[PDB]
Amino acid sequence: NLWERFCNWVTSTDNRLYVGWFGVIMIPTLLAATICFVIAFIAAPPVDIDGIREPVSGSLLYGNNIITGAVVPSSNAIGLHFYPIWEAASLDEWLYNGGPYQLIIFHFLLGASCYMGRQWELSYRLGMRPWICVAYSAPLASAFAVFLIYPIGQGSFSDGMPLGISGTFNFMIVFQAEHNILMHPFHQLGVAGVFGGALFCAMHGSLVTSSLIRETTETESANYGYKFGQEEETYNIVAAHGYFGRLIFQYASFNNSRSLHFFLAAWPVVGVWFTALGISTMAFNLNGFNFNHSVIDAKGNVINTWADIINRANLGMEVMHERNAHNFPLDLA
Amino acid sequence: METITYVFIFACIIALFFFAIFFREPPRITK
Amino acid sequence: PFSDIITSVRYWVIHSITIPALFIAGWLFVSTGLAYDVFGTPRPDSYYAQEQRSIPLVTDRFEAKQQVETFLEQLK
Amino acid sequence: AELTPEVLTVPLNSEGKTITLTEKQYLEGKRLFQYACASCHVGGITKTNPSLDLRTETLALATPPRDNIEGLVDYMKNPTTYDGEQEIAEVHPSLRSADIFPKMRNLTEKDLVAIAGHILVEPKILGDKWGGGKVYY
Amino acid sequence: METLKITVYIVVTFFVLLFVFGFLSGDPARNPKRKDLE
Amino acid sequence: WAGNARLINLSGKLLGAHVAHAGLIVFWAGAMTLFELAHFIPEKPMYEQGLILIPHIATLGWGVGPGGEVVDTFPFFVVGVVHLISSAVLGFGGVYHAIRGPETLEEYSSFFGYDWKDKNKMTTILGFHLIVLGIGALLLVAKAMFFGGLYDTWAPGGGDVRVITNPTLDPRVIFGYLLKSPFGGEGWIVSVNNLEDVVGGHIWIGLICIAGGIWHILTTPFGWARRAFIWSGEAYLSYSLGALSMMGFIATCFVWFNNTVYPSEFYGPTGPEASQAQAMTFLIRDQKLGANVGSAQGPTGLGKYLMRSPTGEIIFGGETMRFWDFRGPWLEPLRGPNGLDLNKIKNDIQPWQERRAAEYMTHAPLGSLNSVGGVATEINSVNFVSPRSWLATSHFVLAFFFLVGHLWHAGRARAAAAGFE
Amino acid sequence: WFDILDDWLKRDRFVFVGWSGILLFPCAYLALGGWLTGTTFVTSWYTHGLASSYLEGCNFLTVAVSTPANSMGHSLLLLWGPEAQGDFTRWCQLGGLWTFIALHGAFGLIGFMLRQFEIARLVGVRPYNAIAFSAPIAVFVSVFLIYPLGQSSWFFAPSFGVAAIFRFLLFFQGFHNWTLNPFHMMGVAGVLGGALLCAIHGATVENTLFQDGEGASTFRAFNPTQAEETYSMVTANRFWSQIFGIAFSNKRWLHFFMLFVPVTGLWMSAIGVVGLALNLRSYDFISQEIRAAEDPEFETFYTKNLLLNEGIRAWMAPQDQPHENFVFPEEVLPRGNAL
Amino acid sequence: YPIFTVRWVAVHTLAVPTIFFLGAIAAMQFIQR
Ligand code: CLA
Ligand code: CLA
Ligand code: CLA
Ligand code: CLA
Ligand code: CLA
Ligand code: CLA
Ligand SMILES: C=Cc1c(C)c2cc3nc(c4c5[nH]c(cc6nc(cc1[nH]2)C(C)=C6CC)c(C)c5C(=O)[C@@H]4C(=O)OC)[C@@H](CCC(=O)OC/C=C(\C)CCC[C@H](C)CCC[C@H](C)CCCC(C)C)[C@@H]3C
Ligand SMILES: CC1=C(/C=C/C(C)=C/C=C/C(C)=C/C=C/C=C(C)/C=C/C=C(C)/C=C/C2=C(C)CCCC2(C)C)C(C)(C)CCC1
Ligand SMILES: CC1=C(/C=C/C(C)=C/C=C/C(C)=C/C=C/C=C(C)/C=C/C=C(C)/C=C/C2=C(C)CCCC2(C)C)C(C)(C)CCC1
Ligand code: OEC
Ligand SMILES: [Fe+3]
Repeated sequence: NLWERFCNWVTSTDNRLYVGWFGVIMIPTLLAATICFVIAFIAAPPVDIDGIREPVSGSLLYGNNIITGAVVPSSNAIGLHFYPIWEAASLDEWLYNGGPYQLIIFHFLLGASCYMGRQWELSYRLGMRPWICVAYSAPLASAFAVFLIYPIGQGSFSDGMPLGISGTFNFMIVFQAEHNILMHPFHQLGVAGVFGGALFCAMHGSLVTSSLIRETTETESANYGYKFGQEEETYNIVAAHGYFGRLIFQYASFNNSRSLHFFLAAWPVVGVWFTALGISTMAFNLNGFNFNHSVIDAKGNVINTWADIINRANLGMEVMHERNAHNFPLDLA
Repeated sequence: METITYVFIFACIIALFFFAIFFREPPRITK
Repeated sequence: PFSDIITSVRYWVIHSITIPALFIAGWLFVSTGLAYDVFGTPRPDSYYAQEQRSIPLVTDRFEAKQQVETFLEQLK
Repeated sequence: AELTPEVLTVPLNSEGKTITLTEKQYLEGKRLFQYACASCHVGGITKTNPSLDLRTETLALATPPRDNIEGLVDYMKNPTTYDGEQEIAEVHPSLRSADIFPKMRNLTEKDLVAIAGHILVEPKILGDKWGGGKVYY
Repeated sequence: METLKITVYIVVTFFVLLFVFGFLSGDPARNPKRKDLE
Repeated sequence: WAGNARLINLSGKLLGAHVAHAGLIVFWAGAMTLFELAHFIPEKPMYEQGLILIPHIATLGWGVGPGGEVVDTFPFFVVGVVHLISSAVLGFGGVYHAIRGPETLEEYSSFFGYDWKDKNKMTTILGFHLIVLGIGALLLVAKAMFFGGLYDTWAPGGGDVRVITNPTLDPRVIFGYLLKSPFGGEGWIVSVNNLEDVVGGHIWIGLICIAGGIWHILTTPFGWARRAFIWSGEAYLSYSLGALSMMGFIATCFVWFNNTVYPSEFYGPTGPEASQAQAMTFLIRDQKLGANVGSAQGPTGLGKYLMRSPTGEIIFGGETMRFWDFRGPWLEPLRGPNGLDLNKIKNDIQPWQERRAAEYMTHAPLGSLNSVGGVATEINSVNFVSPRSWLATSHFVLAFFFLVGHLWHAGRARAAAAGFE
Repeated sequence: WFDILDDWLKRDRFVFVGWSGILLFPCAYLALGGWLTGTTFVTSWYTHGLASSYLEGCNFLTVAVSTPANSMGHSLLLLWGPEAQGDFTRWCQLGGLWTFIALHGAFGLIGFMLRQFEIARLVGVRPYNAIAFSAPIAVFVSVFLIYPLGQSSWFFAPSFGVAAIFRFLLFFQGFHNWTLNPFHMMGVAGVLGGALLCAIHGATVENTLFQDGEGASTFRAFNPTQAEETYSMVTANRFWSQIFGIAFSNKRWLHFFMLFVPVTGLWMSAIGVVGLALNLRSYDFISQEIRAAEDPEFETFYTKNLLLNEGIRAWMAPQDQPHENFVFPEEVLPRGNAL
Repeated sequence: YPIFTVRWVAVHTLAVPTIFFLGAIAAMQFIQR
């Protein structure tokens, strides 16, 4: 009998949120991550990323400012293994081998995953379509790609992606010096998806703003809104479709509102869809292009193509990434 | 102290959350 | 364009003979070698003067022209 | 600035006689190098033993001498430690070790010669680079 | 710490049975806003 | 142009389509097998060219000697042809059933082939296809025990095709693999070391498939099952859809970390193989320069070559410390209690071991779209890309999109039940 | 004779050629041809040392139009420029193209915002779009003019190509640690925020569309009288409110805010660059550096990065900057052990 | 209907050069050394 009274609670509106079966995991999970994570950033002790005995400490108390960094990746020794708290000894240990990293990550992904489920489930209790579930799927998938797949493809969570601002940058740099991304279509479409969204989110909102109902209670001293009850909605779509059409050409402009908003959710999502793949594909070593040589068979004199000066920089960095943690000549992972 | 200041400005950004999400002005159809 | 000349035969007729006439006209632009001399884009024969391990650079703002020539006389 | 005869006028034996290769050959040299070498000898640098290269100068100091073709040919058939005291056939490609380096099974005298030629003409073209990878390092 | 490991698993599975048994649930099942088929 | 969605209910046309795309899958099987034995050159590392099925065919130890490319050429031509013709045998079928006429009104037919929303008939159709897998699975078993063996990469010498005897049929062992941590080296399905486990692990499936195929045949789903699941046609795709995704992942990761199943000899060396291979390659090199491996002290104080693993054994040091879980036929003989024996190392190390290290270490799975071999910085004079990176890469991709599919079609089954249709 | 032209010219045809139509098309055409021409036919190794076009065989990516030589400073070397002396072929050899493209192309951008103003006073719409467009124009001048001006010459300006741009990126990372600049950070904020909006807005709509609006149940219809439009704000609101926690529901704000994020961002980013033009950067944290030198057992990601940079700089500057003629002996180069 | 600035010029101004290049480029792909 009780069991029935509980479910009804979870299922409908609670005057704050909606916490369905999906948030039954999402809420306790994302909490453990938050708390742990906030504290790790304010006091975590140094952590030696690559097994080496050279601890890096990117926490507030240990001499950092916000940009300087945060929660550092597990050791390269525990690298790919499961490192819970119970599994170790003293926390002085745990804290050194990157525990916080794993703990925070895994809870976050799981609850991150469920935050997505929750999005759909709310749709089922409100009779609306299931799309928002899909558009979130892009970044989520990406987080996983960066936080999981790679360390899974590489052989150790260490060098997953630090939880600091600064290290984000590091991960990036090291990354293209090791796999050369810039020249990979999936990260190229990525810049397309993003620079896309920028150009469109500006375009739409720009036009939507220019073709407004010029005459609705808007004077030069006041500006007050609309509300669903408002039939004609805010703008004269004929003015916008007319505007844009006259700036380039008829086809160029969009006739109806579906093709407009569908585009807005299509471009970005399918751009990151790919990028998130990009990484996941270079997680197992299928690195970007690399046109290192173009010649003059005349003598075979090598001619440097713009791309070689790209390899000249990619080079300097390879050489010094993870200084003194290499004992053999060629990195293989 | 370089610290408390990054913390201080932190607690506010969370205090602002609570207050924004739980004490916001109503979105009503009374219109 | 709803397909306007896109359907008629005149459009194909006047281009079937026009477009493949530029397609070729261009091709011969490269086979003949005008590109190189009109644009001055050295050919594999002329990058390095056999055993001239240096890269032609440009130094003087006013002698660009006489400089460049100094480089073409060399290769010859 | 084209590929010239002199360029291909490479030393053939220790004393002083030389042979001038051709266009056809040169190219087969690469194709072969890439076939059973590059993998381990990319751009003329040992991956397995970085302190030993394939530059011309370092080959002359070998035992027996290797700045010429006959020497390389000998090496490809049967291997010789930089000093010439060990038989490294159970370790390095050798027509005598076909049974273990299948890529070698097909090879022929003509191909060794060409491969050898590729290794001696390259440096005249690439220079420092082919050595320790300058452009490459 | 072995005491900790145990405590966790209880907690975790606890909220699992609430996910699982929350769906198979004969009571709430798959009840929507537009149509209830029971 | 949801054309394929107009077909939803006219099962008479789906058969025409399902059996049309079912014809492509087999077509590819021939077009690729023949394309491969085409470009294929004998005695050159299968994987240094760019093959994928043949390696599968030699996996089943269909045509090979101790880790020797192929002694018998033919075995592949059979496969190339068969599947290429099965593509017509079905192309005919798919086309016909697609164009000559719909279904469901044939009385004797509806008795043999029913429709949707009918739990008892869907169930029955399901079990059917289950009786088929129960078989194909068991056939694999046949091909290892009473037929031309299977390729065991393990003990001894070269591990050519070998026939198995009394597969690990213990009830415990088989599901133990299911109950083990999917972390650090131990992935439930991937942990499979002994080839005999694999055989026995197939016997149980078939018995389980069949025992199930028949089960639903005779039984219609219970209440709990009825009130959890929906029954729209689109919804059964959502079930099946997401199932395949998981697996895409499954196999992908399964691909990168080899179990005897994927003998690294055809497929190439494992991401870790290369690294661990590079450590071993250099112990020897310096060992030959008289370097003492036990007292080595790398700039870190961890010894260049040897260090420990958290549980205290010996492992090659260097970043390759994260792959001490790695196990293969070459590195094992030096393995013993407490980790690697410092005494077998410098005393009992055969030459053929340096070879494998060097080869693998040399063909690192690392590659780019230009098929450039090695580090992102190398020169374009070396072509290679470990099959594994190809399988892992492409297949990951599909397992992802496909999941996007589990979301799209399953969320649309919520719109049929009452939402938007 | 005037007004007539006004009309003939401003006549509503397929492709609107307004008063601005005169700047826009001659410039935006030549700026395109200029690229495509050199891209396919010119070499820039007399001026840069690398391969510029297809004529030498670069892939699309590799091919580009390279910047003039550093020896020339900011002399706009136009065809009749005292330096080219009217000889076209050389005017190209020297890179006189870059200047071409940037100048004509600068005006095409001028024309395009002008054409955006015209159309708004003919149709009677708001000028807003024309204003949103300033961001890119800022970014452009910021980048291709201001920056090269502040520095040694035209050479250092981005190069007109694909890879030639990636190289730009990296260049910045090494000598400027542009990633640490806060301005690029905000810029990085709006661009990613533009795409975040573009998804939620577009998905929310599409998914909150009115039920049964189409019996067939696909969604390819509308009309003018369809005043109410195809979806609910009331449901979205509650959707968000209960999932994310917040949701200002007032369509007019939603769209404007969508102007603020992207555009507000690029202006910063452009500011950030006017700064680097003067080698004025955010490349250092005195506080850290100090304790970084008095103590060797202390390291943060801040530091690890500064190391990569020097690697970028040492290895990449002698081939990348031919004019100073850097000679760097193997030993000298910074280098981690074993690599 | 007639020939006009808009329709007419626009198209050939962009569209004609293209095939000249595509023609030139097509020629490139076969060149040696
Ligand atoms: C100022 C000129 C300029 C130009 C023209 C480009 C152009 C480009 N850049 Mg570069 N860039 C520039 C400056 C420039 N950049 C600067 C200053 C920097 C900083 C140093 C960069 C940094 C940069 C990076 C880091 C990257 C690029 C990339 C790209 C490519 C991106 C493709 C894309 O999706 O874009 C976004 C735009 C869109 C998605 C839409 C453009 C509009 C199209 C053409 C409309 C098509 C519509 C059709 C005609 C009509 C249909 C009608 C409809 C009704 C049906 C593109 C070729 C990326 C790449 O992939 O490189 C190869 C990449 O990764 N750029
Ligand atoms: C199990 C297999 C499967 C099946 C049988 C279906 C079946 C169906 N889907 Mg679903 N889908 C699937 C998986 C599947 N899907 C997956 C994994 C995803 C996630 C990506 C989707 C996403 C999806 C969406 C988003 C939609 C559908 C829709 C539909 C219906 C579409 C009818 C149609 O218009 O097709 C037309 C199909 C196409 C034009 C195909 C485009 C394919 C890409 C562009 C090709 C890429 C190839 C590339 C060129 C190759 C390069 C070469 C390579 C060597 C490198 C149909 C019921 C539609 C619907 O409304 O459902 C009711 C719809 O909108 N599906
Ligand atoms: C995966 C592959 C695939 C498959 C199997 C189908 C299958 C089908 N589609 Mg779909 N479709 C697809 C992809 C696919 N589609 C994609 C990607 C799109 C988006 C572009 C569409 C868009 C679409 C639309 C818009 C429509 C369909 C329709 C149909 C049905 C047509 C039946 C018919 O008789 O047509 C007529 C048949 C022909 C013209 C004959 C084709 C003959 C083939 C090529 C012969 C091959 C040779 C043969 C094997 C030789 C055998 C010889 C023997 C000796 C061995 C059919 C079930 C239609 C429908 O309404 O269905 C309900 C429809 O209107 N589809
Ligand atoms: C996915 C697997 C698959 C499946 C499940 C099926 C399933 C089926 N197939 Mg298909 N098939 C497949 C693959 C598959 N096929 C492939 C790959 C091929 C190509 C090799 C074919 C080729 C194929 C053919 C050629 C035929 C079928 C038929 C059938 C149906 C047979 C049932 C039966 O009892 O027939 C037993 C047969 C009968 C009861 C025949 C009765 C004869 C009719 C009524 C005569 C009408 C003539 C009359 C005198 C006219 C008077 C007119 C007046 C104006 C003079 C069944 C639905 C048959 C069918 O659909 O026909 C009923 C059929 O003929 N299949
Ligand atoms: C082809 C695949 C297949 C499919 C789609 C189904 C589908 C179904 N089965 Mg059937 N089943 C199968 C195979 C299959 N079965 C086999 C092979 C057997 C023999 C053991 C059975 C035995 C069986 C029984 C005894 C019963 C069902 C029941 C059901 C229904 C259950 C409702 C439900 O899912 O509740 C929710 C589901 C769960 C809580 C289970 C989640 C399980 C995960 C996803 C899979 C774990 C798989 C395993 C670890 C992998 C093997 C690894 C290998 C290395 C050994 C459903 C229609 C019930 C029924 O229809 O009642 C009359 C029922 O009582 N099935
Ligand atoms: C071929 C066999 C194989 C397969 C199929 C997998 C599969 C998987 N691996 Mg494993 N792996 C393998 C071999 C394999 N691995 C090997 C050999 C190694 C040795 C190095 C590893 C090392 C490894 C690591 C280091 C990691 C993985 C992870 C993962 C998961 C990633 C997807 C995800 O985010 O799920 C999210 C979860 C689901 C979709 C749940 C499916 C189960 C049912 C249907 C739902 C239960 C619902 C409830 C809410 C959750 C309870 C979960 C419980 C743990 C608390 C996936 C299940 C990652 C992970 O997240 O660990 C588990 C990870 O970090 N693997
Ligand atoms: C990848 C980067 C990016 C590109 C390529 C891009 C492109 C474009 N944006 C336009 C518009 C806009 N973009 C807008 C906001 C944004 N646009 C953004 C980012 C981009 N926008 C961002 C981030 C925003 C947010 C602020 C707005 C608000 C608008 C418009 O109103 C307008 C439009 O109508 O929308 C579609 C179009 C203007 C055409 C024109 O004025 O020609 C005139 C000038 C020309 C042709 C050349 C000038 C010369 C320049 C220097 C040369 C460029 C030549 C290249 C180097 C050669 C080709 C190179 C290849 C690699 C592609 C054009 C398609
Ligand atoms: C798109 C589409 C579709 C589909 C289609 C399909 C699905 C198809 C299929 C097809 C198929 C499935 C096919 C197959 C084919 C095959 C063939 C055509 C074969 C051939 C062969 C031969 C010729 C042989 C070979 C050989 C041998 C065996 C031996 C040696 C030599 C040789 C090489 C000669 C449909 C209708 C639905 C609708 C519309 C659209
Ligand atoms: C310099 C000059 C001039 C002239 C010139 C011009 C103006 C030009 C132009 C030119 C041009 C204008 C050119 C062009 C070319 C082009 C090309 C060659 C193209 C191609 C393309 C393609 C191949 C495409 C494709 C695709 C696909 C397939 C898919 C995806 C998408 C796309 C679309 C990308 C004058 C006398 C005035 C004076 C000054 C100087
Ligand atoms: Mn974090 O990292 Ca994949 O590259 Mn080589 O191995 Mn370790 O060095 Mn860097
Ligand atoms: Fe909108």
